[PDB]
Amino acid sequence: EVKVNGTLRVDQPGAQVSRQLFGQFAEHLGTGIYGGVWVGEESPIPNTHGYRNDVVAALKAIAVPNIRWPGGCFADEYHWRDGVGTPAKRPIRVNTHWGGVEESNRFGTHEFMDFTELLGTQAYIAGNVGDAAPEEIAQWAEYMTAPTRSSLANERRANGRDAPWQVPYFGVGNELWGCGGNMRVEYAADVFRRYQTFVKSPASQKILKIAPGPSDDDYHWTEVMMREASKFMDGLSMHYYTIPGGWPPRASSTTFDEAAWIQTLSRTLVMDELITKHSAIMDKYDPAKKVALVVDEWGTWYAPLPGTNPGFLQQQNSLRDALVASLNFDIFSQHAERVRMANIAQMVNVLQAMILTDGDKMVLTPTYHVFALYKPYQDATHLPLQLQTPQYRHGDTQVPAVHGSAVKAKDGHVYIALTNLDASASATVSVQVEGLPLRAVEGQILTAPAIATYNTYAQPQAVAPVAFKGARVQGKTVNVALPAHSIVMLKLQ
Amino acid sequence: SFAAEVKVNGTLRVDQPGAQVSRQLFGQFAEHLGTGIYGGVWVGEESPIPNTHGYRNDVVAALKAIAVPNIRWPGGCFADEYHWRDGVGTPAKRPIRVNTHWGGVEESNRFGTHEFMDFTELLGTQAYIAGNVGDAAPEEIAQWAEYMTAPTRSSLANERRANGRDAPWQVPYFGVGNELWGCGGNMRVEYAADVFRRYQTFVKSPASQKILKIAPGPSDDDYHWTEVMMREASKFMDGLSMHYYTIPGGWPPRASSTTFDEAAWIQTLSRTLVMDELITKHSAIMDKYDPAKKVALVVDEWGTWYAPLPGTNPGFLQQQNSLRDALVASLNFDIFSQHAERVRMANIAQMVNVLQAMILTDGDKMVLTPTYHVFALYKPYQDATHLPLQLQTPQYRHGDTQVPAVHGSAVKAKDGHVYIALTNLDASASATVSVQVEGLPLRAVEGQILTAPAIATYNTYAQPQAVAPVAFKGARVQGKTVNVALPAHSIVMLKLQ
Amino acid sequence: EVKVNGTLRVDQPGAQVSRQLFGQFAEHLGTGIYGGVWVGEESPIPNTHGYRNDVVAALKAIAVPNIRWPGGCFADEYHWRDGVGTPAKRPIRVNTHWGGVEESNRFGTHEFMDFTELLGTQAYIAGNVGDAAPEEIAQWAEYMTAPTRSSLANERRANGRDAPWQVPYFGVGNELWGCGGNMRVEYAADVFRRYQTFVKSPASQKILKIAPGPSDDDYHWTEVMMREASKFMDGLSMHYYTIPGGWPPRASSTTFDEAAWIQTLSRTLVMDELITKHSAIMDKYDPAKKVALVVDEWGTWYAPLPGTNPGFLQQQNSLRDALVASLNFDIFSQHAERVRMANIAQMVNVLQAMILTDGDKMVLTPTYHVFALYKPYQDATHLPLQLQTPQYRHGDTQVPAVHGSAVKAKDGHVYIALTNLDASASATVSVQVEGLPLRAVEGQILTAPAIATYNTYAQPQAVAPVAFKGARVQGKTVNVALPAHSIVMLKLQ
Repeated sequence: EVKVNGTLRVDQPGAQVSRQLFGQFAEHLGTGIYGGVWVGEESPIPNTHGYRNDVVAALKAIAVPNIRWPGGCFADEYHWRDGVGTPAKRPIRVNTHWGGVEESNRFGTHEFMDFTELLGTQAYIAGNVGDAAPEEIAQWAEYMTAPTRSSLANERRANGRDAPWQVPYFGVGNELWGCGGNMRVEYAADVFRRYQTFVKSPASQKILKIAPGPSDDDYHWTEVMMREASKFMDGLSMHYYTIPGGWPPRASSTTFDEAAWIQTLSRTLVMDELITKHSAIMDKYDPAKKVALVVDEWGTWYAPLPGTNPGFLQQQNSLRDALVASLNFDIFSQHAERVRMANIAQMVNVLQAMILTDGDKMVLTPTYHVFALYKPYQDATHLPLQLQTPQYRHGDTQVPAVHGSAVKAKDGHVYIALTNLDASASATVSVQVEGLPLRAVEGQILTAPAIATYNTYAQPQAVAPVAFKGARVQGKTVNVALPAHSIVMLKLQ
Repeated sequence: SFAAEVKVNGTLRVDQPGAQVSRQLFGQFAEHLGTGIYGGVWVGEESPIPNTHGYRNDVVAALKAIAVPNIRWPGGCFADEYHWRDGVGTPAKRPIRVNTHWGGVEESNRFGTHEFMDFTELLGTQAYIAGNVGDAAPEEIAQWAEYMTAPTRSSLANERRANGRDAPWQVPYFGVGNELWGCGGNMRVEYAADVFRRYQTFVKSPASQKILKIAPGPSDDDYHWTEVMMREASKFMDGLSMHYYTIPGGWPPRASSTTFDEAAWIQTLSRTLVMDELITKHSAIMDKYDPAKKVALVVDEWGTWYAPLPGTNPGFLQQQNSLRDALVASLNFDIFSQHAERVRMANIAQMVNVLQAMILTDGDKMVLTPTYHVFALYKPYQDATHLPLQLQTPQYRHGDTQVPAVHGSAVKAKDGHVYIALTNLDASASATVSVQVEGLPLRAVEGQILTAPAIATYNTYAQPQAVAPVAFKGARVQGKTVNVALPAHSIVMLKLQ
Repeated sequence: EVKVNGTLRVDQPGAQVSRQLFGQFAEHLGTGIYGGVWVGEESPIPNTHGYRNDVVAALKAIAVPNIRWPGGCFADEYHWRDGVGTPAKRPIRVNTHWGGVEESNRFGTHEFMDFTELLGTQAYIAGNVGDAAPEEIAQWAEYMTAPTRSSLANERRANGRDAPWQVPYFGVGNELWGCGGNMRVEYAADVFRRYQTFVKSPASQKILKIAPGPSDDDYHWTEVMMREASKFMDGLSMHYYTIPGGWPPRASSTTFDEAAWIQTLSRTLVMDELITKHSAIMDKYDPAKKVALVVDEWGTWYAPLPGTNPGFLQQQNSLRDALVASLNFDIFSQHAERVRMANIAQMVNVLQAMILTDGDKMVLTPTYHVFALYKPYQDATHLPLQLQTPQYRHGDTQVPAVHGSAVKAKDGHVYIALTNLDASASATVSVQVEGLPLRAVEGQILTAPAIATYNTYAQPQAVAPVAFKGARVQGKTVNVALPAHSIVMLKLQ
């Protein structure tokens, strides 16, 4: 009864779908670092040099491409020197944005950078422009990357790291329109131009610089930043949260009806319009697309769970959140020439997390499983997938009934992702494949019995992928019986 | 010499109570300047000048007696170059700095954060802290606020504790830059608004107290400054500062504080009255962006500025304080109280030994100025209720200058009594003032008068009460009328039963 | 065949030709400081307290009027505190612009300032605006100049200097349009206004403040800086390099034909148009001419010599460079009412140097000899000299065949400088002198047998001044037989 037709053009390959679209984001916020990543060398939670083993293994298994640290709003007040040297001598600071709680600085530059090397991931460092003078980020970059025998390099060596680390991405201010200094873009562009000057790449590696970009539909911000500074940036950040009910976040993460379901998906899909319009502005100043659009905060933002400190942003992660992730990956992959990095907010225990921990307990969220399903998209080639779908309507809201994307992976196999956004109606999908003879199709499905299903320590697999039985090939057509509220990932052979 | 007596008629509407006249209109201002801090307030624990923890006792008692509501510190121009860490920790380890604006003399930093904040607690007054925006990065004021107010066991809070203060202090007002159009960085307002927006971001209130933020506002009639600061930043400020000095003869200040004729008298009063026009016009601009009046207009520098006294360091701004200065203060209090919905803070420049001071000291000697006595007379205005007082007054004219012959204001005080202030601006003519009182049955009136035999009279160590308030016998009640025989060059404060 | 007629008006004296037009510029760059000036107390190169003796003597002999230090691009990242205190405790920094090499900071504030006193020259200090807060330059000025017992003054005393030094000129940012923070002028004007506020003169001496001005023909920069900030500056800097072939610098400093000769002189003469047009803008906002135009970078910029580190800007210095210097001195002296300071880039071993060193070897360049010839111009009086000259043409380029200038010196004598720009043709110059009875004339000539002649350690006097015998007086006329490619300086009795 819901019928979806489409075309896959394997013969019209497009741009690389960057692995950096699967970036993570670990702010010093709530238990995102302390408990979520760092437990300390003396913890009875099994750990490697203080990093909990369960989280390390889980993040390695989805091949995290980069982690942005330490913020976020925290980064615009962070002083990197507070986080180096003997732990006993590091100052206790106040985390002003996120509960006004004490920050021990036990997890600092060496602990984060060595964590990235343990995962085999890239570091995306967020520098302080709002409350520091430019010399702070200049010295931080030298400390981390200098191969010479300068005082800062020698101080890194004294602190136990002989060789430079790689710092491939460096954010030059975070949310400058808000928590980073309430700046008009005219002022922020001047500040960016100045502060970026003093972050210099040594001969031995290139540090790419990400300029502070718009929130939501702030097109004026993009216009000015690009007009004034496009020659001085390697990327421009944009931020868009999916916030059912609007700001401030009051929607339940655990308990919701179909109206809240469709509203959430409707809001998340706005990402496509935002990327389109911000990209078009970037094209006016940067037609060769040298500057990446960097979506370095996205995801859902709900009411805090009952009983939790609201400054710690703890929320559950349901099937709804899985669909949010699949729809955003689809959208990013459709804009792959310009959108070359993204970072979901946030990695562990905060906002739309991969993982929830509580002492030695750990659970993988439905969102984690979507990152796992879409692993073949990492550094794949975009393929055009054009779907002819009816709308799913509930009350005064409508969204596409089915959404999807496709790639040719580095192993040479074609993958098709499909999502059925309808809370109760299945769909029959028929995709005509051009440019590749088919014999077979294998797949996995992520769904659950109810839209509001989430994983817990006691029921860790309520939402988890299983083998999918509803895909078949006939002639040049892939036919899919796609259940309500589900995501499938199909591999053609 | 002689001038004929004048008639003034007026109406007092006790039945039309208006806005609260904030006690913060009586704010003081103690910059690190000349002997305003060193000698004027701080003598050190080992001084032979009688002192409590290094604060001279005589000044403490005098300031307590006028119920100082807040003190702004440490500037002024000094604040835009001050580094708060220079003023904390063991005194011998604090650096000696240079007071660049005010004589280029050494600043010992012996009077720093702890000494000022503990002084405010000794007086029972509020701290109005002036933060450095001009020559510091924003992290300095951010850390300063944490040091002073954090209740947690952060390193900065523990440093405050190490330096002898366990509990946080209260920091109810925080200035985010001082005179940014001038000594704070010669900024165009368009740039200052961006800088203010940025620096204010990082001054955060802990959960335990609210720190109000005062934005750097206009000098004199710089309406463009108010327009841009309000247009660009009104949502980020609790107050906007304005500055207006009374400078007879204009800048640079060359008029004598001790010796003057009637032309200089009326010129000074004419110039001081311009405050009303400035407040009116700056308020109207603020109304366009902030019609609910959430942002206070903060007059945080006002008062007279004269030539320095002969033989003094001109960078120390030492001037005498005469009957003329008393009238300047009474006229300004009248004006502020007429604008009480918007003007909710003011700070006279400056508290001890500097500009229009409350107190002058010289070693163990201390004298209370005529201006001090006006703060004392107007104490009942603190947190009082404004009452409309309309006066129909002739002009006082001398040469090509004219001012109202009589000026005044009224309140209903928290003690429940109605008070009426009247000032006769005429250097030689007495006035008969007849006030029709509505909404209050009249039984009795008493009062005090501040005057002197000559306009150019001031207080000295040798003649400490040449200008000082005494019982006033020239008010009478009849029916619904208060009749006042108001001498030339005088201020009266009347209390109705 | 080439005949030039002129008129000298000794009876119409003009403005003072400031000695500061002969300023030098010593950036921390290559071997300009380390090797070129500072060898260290432990060096076998003969030295006085670490300053090499040969360079000290040579610079004293041309009466250097001021030296600008320490940059240049280096100055916008320099932290003065790194260069004071016990040498063992000073941090090693990175010279990011000029090879990414280590900077020991052994040559710091005391070493530079005591060097200026040894030479009897003035210090022109270049302050950090780009990457520092304003408190740094404020404290630096106090450290150097405070006569009080402030902590900064006491620290100078502890470091071995009891009395203040004189700091007569202070640059408030360097190249803010580029290496100093990539600032548009509207932002730079706001930054200058703010930072200059906090550089204060003590009662005991006046510190003049130089505002960051235009590169080349950036008239918009001059317009905005003067419109917004002329009341806060004692001088406005301008920069103009003579770069044959254009940016990036690829022309040989050693080997060139007549086309490259005339192209270089044509490019250097553009200085006159730039000064004219920048001066006219300054006149609109500063009609009294209170603000000096300060040419604090000029000179030739060539390809780096073979085998050298390209970040050290090492080039040779030929007869062509001598004529560049004489033409620039002529031009500056014609604009002496407004142009009151200039600094050639750079003093030793860098760009159009006075001196080249290599270990204990030292050579004086052709450019040095032009500074020597023009010594009588120091604090002289400008005299109007009108020359009617044919053009020198080679291919599609033309320049005046002869160029010159004249002064009445403080020694009471009139001096006339003439340059023959032609690579091969001599000129006959006839100057009618008004307002001075003529008795005799003598002079010196700087030339060489070939245009591409330069000085080396093996041939240190290939280009050096000798007595000139080709001037004679007849009636009221000075007649000069002026050789091809030559500079003469004539002294009238």
